Amino acid sequence: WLPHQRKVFDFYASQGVQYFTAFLIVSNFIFNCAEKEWDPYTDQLYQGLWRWGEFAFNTMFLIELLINFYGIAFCFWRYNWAWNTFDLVVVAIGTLTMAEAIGGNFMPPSMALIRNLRAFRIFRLFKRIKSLNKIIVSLGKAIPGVANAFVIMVIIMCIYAILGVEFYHMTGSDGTYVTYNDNVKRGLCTGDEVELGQCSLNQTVSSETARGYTYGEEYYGTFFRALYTLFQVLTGESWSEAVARPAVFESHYDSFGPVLFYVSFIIICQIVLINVVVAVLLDKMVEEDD
Amino acid sequence: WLPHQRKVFDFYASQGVQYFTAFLIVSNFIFNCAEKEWDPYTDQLYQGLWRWGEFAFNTMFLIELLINFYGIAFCFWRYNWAWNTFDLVVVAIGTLTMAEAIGGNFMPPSMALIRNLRAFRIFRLFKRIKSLNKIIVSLGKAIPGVANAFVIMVIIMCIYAILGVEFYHMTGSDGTYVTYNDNVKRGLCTGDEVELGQCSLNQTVSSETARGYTYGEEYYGTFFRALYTLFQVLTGESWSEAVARPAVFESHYDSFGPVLFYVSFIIICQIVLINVVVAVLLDKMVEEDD
Amino acid sequence: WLPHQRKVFDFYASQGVQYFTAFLIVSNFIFNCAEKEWDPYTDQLYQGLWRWGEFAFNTMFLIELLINFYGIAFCFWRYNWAWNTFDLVVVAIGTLTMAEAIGGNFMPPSMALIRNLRAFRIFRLFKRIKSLNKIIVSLGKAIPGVANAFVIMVIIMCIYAILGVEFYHMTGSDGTYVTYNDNVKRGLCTGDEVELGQCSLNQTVSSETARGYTYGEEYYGTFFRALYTLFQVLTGESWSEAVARPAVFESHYDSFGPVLFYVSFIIICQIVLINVVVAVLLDKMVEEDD
Amino acid sequence: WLPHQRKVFDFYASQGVQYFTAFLIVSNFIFNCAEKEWDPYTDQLYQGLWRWGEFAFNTMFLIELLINFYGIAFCFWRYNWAWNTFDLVVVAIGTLTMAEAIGGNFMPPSMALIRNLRAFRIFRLFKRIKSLNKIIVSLGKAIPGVANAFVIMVIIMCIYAILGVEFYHMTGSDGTYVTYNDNVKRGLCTGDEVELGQCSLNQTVSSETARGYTYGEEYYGTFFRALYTLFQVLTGESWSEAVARPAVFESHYDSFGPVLFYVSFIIICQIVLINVVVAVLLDKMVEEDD
Amino acid sequence: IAAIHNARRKKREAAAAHKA
Repeated sequence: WLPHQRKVFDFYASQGVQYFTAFLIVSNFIFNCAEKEWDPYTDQLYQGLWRWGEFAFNTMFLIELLINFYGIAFCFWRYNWAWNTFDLVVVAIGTLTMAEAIGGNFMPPSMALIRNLRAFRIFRLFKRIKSLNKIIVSLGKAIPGVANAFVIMVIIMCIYAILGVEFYHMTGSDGTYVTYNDNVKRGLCTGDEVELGQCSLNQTVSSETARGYTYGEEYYGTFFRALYTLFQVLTGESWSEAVARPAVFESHYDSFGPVLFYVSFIIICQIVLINVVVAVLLDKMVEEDD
Repeated sequence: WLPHQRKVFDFYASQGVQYFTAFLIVSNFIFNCAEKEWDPYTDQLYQGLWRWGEFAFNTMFLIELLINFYGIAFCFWRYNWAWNTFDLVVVAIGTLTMAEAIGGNFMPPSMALIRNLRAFRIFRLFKRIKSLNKIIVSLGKAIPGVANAFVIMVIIMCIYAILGVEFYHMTGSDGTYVTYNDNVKRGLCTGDEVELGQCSLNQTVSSETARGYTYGEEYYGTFFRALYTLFQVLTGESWSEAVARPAVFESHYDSFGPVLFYVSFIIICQIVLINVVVAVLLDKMVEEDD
Repeated sequence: WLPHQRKVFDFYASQGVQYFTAFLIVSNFIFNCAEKEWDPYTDQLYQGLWRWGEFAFNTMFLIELLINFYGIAFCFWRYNWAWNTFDLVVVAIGTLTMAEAIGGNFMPPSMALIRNLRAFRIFRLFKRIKSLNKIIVSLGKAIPGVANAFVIMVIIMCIYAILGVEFYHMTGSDGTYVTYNDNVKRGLCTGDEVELGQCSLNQTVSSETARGYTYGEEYYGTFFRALYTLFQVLTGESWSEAVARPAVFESHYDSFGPVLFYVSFIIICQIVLINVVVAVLLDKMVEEDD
Repeated sequence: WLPHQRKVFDFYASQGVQYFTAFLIVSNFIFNCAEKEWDPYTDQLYQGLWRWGEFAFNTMFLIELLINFYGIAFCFWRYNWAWNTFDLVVVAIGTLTMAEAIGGNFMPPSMALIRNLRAFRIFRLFKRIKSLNKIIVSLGKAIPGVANAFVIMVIIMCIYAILGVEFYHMTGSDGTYVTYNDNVKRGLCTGDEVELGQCSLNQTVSSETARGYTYGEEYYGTFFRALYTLFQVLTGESWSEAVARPAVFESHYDSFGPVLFYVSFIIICQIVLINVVVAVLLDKMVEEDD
Repeated sequence: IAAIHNARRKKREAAAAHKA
């Protein structure tokens, strides 16, 4: 143990110091938000402003981290290992960023996602305030209860994805698909002219999507495209006017296929499984509350 | 009873053997997923790869099934009848697939959906792991509680489908429908020119849908089309910009008809009935939990 | 009291007779569904089929109703008044329909909605089966608990409708509205050419909707149009890509107006009020369950 | 204390007077709704009708407010301070409106939003009826429980907004983006012609939105645009066909980026956080119920 | 619904614990 270690150790655990560090983290988060709001462009207008702001923030976080570790003899195995190592990693990215700002590009351009970790510094605030810590800890201790129903969901999702790839990966492949009208029975056009050639019971409809793909190739082209499309349907986004209805009305008289496909998928997965997963998640959280 | 039946019977019930079978089922599921991901095309690139992979998987499932039945004297009436018959059906489709791969096409091309059962082999895993078994068993024992509210929902859905077919099956039949502006009273154009012929209070807008049908013919053309459209509205997908609003603004001054139709339908069915059904489902499941 | 009244009274209350009447109601419902499915057209193909099917169904309902009332001395004030009067009204519509089918059109063509009541005959089944009766009775006894939160919802909805009519009823009135690009700062085009005239920071984008109206005139043209649009947003249908975003990006730098409008509306009404109303509804129903 | 103060004080607290005031507030709300329904236009048809209706309503509210304050000696600090000051502010805007209607425009045209407060007069009714008061008071006393989970939500939302601005603010910047087909492997076109130049495994599809902006510039152009787009995704509106899928299929083989982005965002924020916030809100309200 | 349904559950076991 260092001679002046205990004093600084209890100094860092002071409520005022903790609130000052929390204010520093929130100020850094607001600095990042302001950078992305008023100057996110490739040709940045106030460039050194954010550069040196990040420099100062990482320097202050370094000094406060060194204060934190000097009270624990640089050990960080015995006391709050997870938060200390998370702090370590973010300060390390900070030192890496400052070193790059000082002495050129010492890193390949293939690790920008690691530099991106500065946005996750606000997670340090969750240790500063007890209520947010309680909520995130409850979420973490409730996820394992979710796990089983979640894996049931993903199993059923992959089943439906296999079925969808096998059925509709070939749909609208020419780029246009044919739907069949019922004009003569509805009386819009006489039966004589349909045979005679003035009108037809079969219009041709383009299957190309907003992304340029055909319907099958995009929605159910491969297994992972199918799984993503089924996730879209699970959330409930545009499952009919884009995903379901073209396939439903592709089947001239076999329409029961697509309707049963999407109806059973929606009912089982969305209604039953989503509500079950949310129920077990919330149940575990409130059981942890008391 | 066979002489060496008890030994193999307790051998199959070994935890290690059960986990090996579970790994086999999961590996087969991953094999199917990989087949549908990296090579789902009609002109398959690695054709024999999936063919012989399925061959080996069905062979191994056959050997393990024979091990299972030899411990029960090939009886499968007294011990776990449902799981045994499900296993039997899947192996049977597997042996059928191997026989077709070996000695030509012994089946008509009208039973591909029966070959499709290989995707449902992962349901065998649910017997291997106790938690997934608990969840699926609870779902099965909670469905009968759902049944009554579900049939109330479908009764009301069919009522609204009859009403919708009777009302809107004729809507936008020419392919274009007329909505009436209110420009003069809003001051956009003077009242003199509207009578004089420079501007008009009635623009004509197409009713044709993305599927090529008119609005009435597709959404409420027949009773089953109407029921599907009402299911779409029940899930909440695009009920306004595609289903409701053209019918709402078709009525010049009788707009109360469509608005009350869709508003009452949404409120009653979606809100009340969906939440009631989910509540009773989840209530039955958690009552089965403890 | 009639001499042979008690015998027929206890005869109608027989479980077998009740189930036969329930089968009759379900068969009539299926007949209506089949009529709307296989022949809903204006030029009906099998016309007398449905005409005489309805004839026979109304005749049988008349005979069974007369059996019901003869056991209560045609009184129907003292015993099950509500169900008896509902039965009366549906059988009356049935006799009216049969009288029209027999002796011409004795009614003006302005009362087809009264003839439409045949679709609601299935509600008679709810008295036949006890579980459906329990569910509908619980819904009826839980609606008054909903009433207060529902009126709070509609009050807030009308407030937001007044605000929306006052703000956006004039939006996109020319039919096209101008959104402002930020190309120069983003570096897409140099600042010299924008002043010089090669490129512009503003583009005019059409405000006309799928119904032919402008954005303001349709969504918030009048108070009732605004209330309907806010109901659409409350359900969550296309509130952004159609309702919100054009108004949000109409404001060049005053974008906080529309964003705060729709964000506060969605949060308060949809999340808070919808979940509160559903919670109180379900709470009342389950409190009635036990 | 005034000589005749107690009599009028207990007179205003009479149930009949309270119900008359409630009827007055509801009538004013209906008057505003009727004004916005039958005559919201800039060129109002019945102009003096609403002008003098508001005049009379503000006059009556003034007389009743003076009755209220005369019983409390014009003090309004000791007895029901919040409701009294809210009443004060609305009458003040009412007297301001009457003064403007009488003696010209004494206000700059920059304070119409303050005149807009007449729509919020219906909030006075909530004090008249006890049940609505109970519900709004419970909402107010449950909001602080929401606060912590709400700030966690907004923190995560801003994190994802920073990430989205950094990633996709440059997406579809030319106005068109390139998605890559897989036609040769699907058998749609031979591999010879793709190299030879008859067909291409790429297509260029426009990135411009309905608002005239490109995809990146509108959805994630700035931090606040990104936060609004993430709120749209949180509500679940068109997150795939407009927000996610163009970015997902922009990545040729790096598609895991956008899919993981939006999938993790939806799961965590929407499912977990929305359900947690609603659960804690409703829990606090029902804990306040009993 | 699970948000709604669980909230009503919180009252069932709270009532259940009260009697027990």
